[PDB]
Amino acid sequence: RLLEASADAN
Amino acid sequence: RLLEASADAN
Amino acid sequence: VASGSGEPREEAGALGPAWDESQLRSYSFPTRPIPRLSQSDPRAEELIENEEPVVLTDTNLVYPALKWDLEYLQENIGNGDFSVYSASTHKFLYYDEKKMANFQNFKPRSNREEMKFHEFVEKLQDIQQRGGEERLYLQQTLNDTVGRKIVMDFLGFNWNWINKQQGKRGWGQLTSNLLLIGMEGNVTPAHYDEQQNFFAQIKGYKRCILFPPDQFECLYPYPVHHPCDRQSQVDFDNPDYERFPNFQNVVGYETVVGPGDVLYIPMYWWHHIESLLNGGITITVNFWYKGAPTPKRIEYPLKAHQKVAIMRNIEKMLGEALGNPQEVGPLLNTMIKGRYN
Amino acid sequence: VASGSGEPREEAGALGPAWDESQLRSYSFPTRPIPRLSQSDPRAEELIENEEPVVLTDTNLVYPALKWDLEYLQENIGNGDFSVYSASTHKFLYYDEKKMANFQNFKPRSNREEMKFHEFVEKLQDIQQRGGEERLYLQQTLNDTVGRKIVMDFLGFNWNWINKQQGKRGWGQLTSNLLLIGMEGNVTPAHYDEQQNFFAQIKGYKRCILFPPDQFECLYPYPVHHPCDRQSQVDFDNPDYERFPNFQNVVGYETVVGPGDVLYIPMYWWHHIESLLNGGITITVNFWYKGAPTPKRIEYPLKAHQKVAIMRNIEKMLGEALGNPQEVGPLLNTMIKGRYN
Ligand SMILES: O=C(O)CCC(=O)C(=O)O
Ligand SMILES: O=C(O)CCC(=O)C(=O)O
Ligand SMILES: [Fe+2]
Ligand SMILES: [Fe+2]
Repeated sequence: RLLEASADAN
Repeated sequence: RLLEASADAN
Repeated sequence: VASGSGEPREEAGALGPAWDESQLRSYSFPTRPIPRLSQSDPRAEELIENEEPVVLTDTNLVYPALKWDLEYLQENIGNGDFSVYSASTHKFLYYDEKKMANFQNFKPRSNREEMKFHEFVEKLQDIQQRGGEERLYLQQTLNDTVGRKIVMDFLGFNWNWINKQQGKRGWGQLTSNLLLIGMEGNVTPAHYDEQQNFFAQIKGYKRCILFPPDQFECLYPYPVHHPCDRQSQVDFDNPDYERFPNFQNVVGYETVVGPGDVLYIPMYWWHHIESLLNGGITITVNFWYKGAPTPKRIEYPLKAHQKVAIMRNIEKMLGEALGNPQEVGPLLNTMIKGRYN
Repeated sequence: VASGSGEPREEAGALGPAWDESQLRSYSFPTRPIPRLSQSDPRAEELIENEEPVVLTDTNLVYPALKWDLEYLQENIGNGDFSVYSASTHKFLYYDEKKMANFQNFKPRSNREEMKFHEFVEKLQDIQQRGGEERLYLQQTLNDTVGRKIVMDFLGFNWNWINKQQGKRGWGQLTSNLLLIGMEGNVTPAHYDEQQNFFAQIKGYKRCILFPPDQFECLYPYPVHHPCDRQSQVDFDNPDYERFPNFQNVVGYETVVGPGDVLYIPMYWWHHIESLLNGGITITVNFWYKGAPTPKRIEYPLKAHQKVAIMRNIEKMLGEALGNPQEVGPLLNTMIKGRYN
């Protein structure tokens, strides 16, 4: 929930 | 959501 | 315009002033007076709607109980058990026992106990004569176990008026009525409640000091998972300005209520309540209503009480997510140190 | 045991050391070496599984590209547009343009631009001779627009190995392959990515300094809504210990990668990457994979990267709830001042 990650990179 | 209140009293 | 409760009201029949300054405790902050109005006055309805405090002098809310005193209560209040807090200081800091697990280094300053009304009245008379310093405060929700005389008084309350108030403000349901009987000088330290409250004074006088939701920064509530959740950490009698700097910017709204007065304490408003010194015992019955629901559409920016709702929620969520409320602080700090402060 | 990348490797055929200390920039922190292992070595598989960095020397991951150089690329890479960052300093701080709205006082230190490969190679040759100080870094996801020669090299990558890696770690899908070509001395300041990365060096050498997720407190990332979200606020060349005290406790894992090496950069691990000074241009192709999904059952206490996931989420939520990311800090502070710090 709050543990969920996204997926961003440079 | 985060705006939701509960209902506590002394 | 920071007088306080203003000039002590004069009792009808030239019975002298109801109380005098010397009965009020001394504090480091200024305060302005809460308005005293007739419930038929539009200004009062405007204050209730905009969620601001107001003392209503003629609601007849608890007309039938004005005759209540210990003797009469001992007589018809019933056989049930009454919660009674005891303390060696005038300050009755409230603590949620369910939360006492999360904090073991917490030592209660007042211990609760059950007893029959007659027993409370007795422990009370006992101290009174033996010249004791122990303090007592009976705080008990009114329920089925009460006598018929008491139930008749109860039915006699001005339900027509309050019910219309609940209707007008879209409030939720009346959750309870707390009967509070305390010794003069007793103090209930500043805290806020998550419900709308019509505070009905019955016997004795109580000085009420309220702070709006937007003074959250100056009052420093305990962490949500601490037993004193919602209570202010600042000792009003000896404020620690090093730990609580902004308490030097606090400003309260004050008033003294008496038999017949009804103080509207809006949801989230901080309130510090004290029974006048040498004013004898006090009696009050409050009416707690769940507040209205969150509007369909949120308007920006947010009101102070909404930001308070959010902070409590963030604290609650972090507590569950981390699997331990003791970790909330370290996480919060890690999150802001060198990033937001 | 805080040497760094260790003793400079010796090239086959007595071709001398690949590079020397004097090509490495100087920093205030100690570092220990990242292990260099054979992909057939169990210790390497143990590191990938436990999510720790490891340099694999013989994967043959991008065997076909080892022959790549500007000339060859200009030739067959295609006609597409290539993103190319320019800067007057060696530091290429990455900034999310979508987030440039939220912060107007932010002045980019490097500006992106599109161009054809031949144009990049040209602007590059142009500076090189005219003795310029301007810096360039081409960073472009590999797509359809590439030449068939390049597509053939691409198909030649060791998919059998990497695909099995993705399978073994339960990782998600390969999201992209970033082609990076930069001038010697160029620096990509410390930051972390939300994906698993197999970093394949092709031409030139790159010194890679990694910090584990648990050093979040010493690296001070920018606020989530800031353009430099995920980048460290600390200038490694002139660290401000007053604002960032804990940067004095930072310890990195370091290594120097060359043609043929593949550096596993685990998701959330900070990494600072630099092309050796006077090492000539560098070429690398990375492989970004979405990480595995959150386990069915959470085990406590939480791992460092999970706490980082939570902090980012709290910051994102507060940003939407308050209707403005600029309010996040004041709320966060109000929430902790005199309550959790
Ligand atoms: O009257 C008191 O002493 C406490 C009352 C109170 O906290 C309330 O009614 O919300
Ligand atoms: O090699 C570089 O300069 C940057 C690489 C990077 O940040 C990455 O692959 O995650
Ligand atoms: Fe209260
Ligand atoms: Fe990266």
